[PDB]
Amino acid sequence: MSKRLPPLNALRVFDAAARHLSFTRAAEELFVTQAAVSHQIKSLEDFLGLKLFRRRNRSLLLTEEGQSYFLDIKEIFSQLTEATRKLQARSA
DNA sequence: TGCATCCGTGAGTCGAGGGTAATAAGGTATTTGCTGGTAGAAGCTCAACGGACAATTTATAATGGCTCA
Repeated sequence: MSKRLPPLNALRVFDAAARHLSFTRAAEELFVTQAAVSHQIKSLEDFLGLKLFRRRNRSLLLTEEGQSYFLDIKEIFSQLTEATRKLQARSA
């Protein structure tokens, strides 16, 4: 069974969506456009089947459907960036 | 002109078992000839690496809606 992992892009914008509280401001930190955020939520939804946020006026709140899947994203990028540091540091 | 004398001929499809034997010497030395064995060519063959192209992703461009005070 081929292990269909989540896309390499939807995960990082998902962490900055909660911190920045705004989707437009979530794109300036990742030097991308705001339209790229909505492109990747659907592809990752194929595995989840749960909606990631609940709409609020001029605000972004947390829903339990996507909340379970927040807790298994923020540690992936932490260690891989650490991983980049280790080879780079030992190379020097 | 008569005499032995020699030389081919004398059917054919079919079946079954189907092949045997009187006998003969030992040396020497030299020479030839093959046969596996073991090393060289040589001849692949699987396993890693370098250099163009296209199905698939992504992000970039708008576009048109869903929301409170």
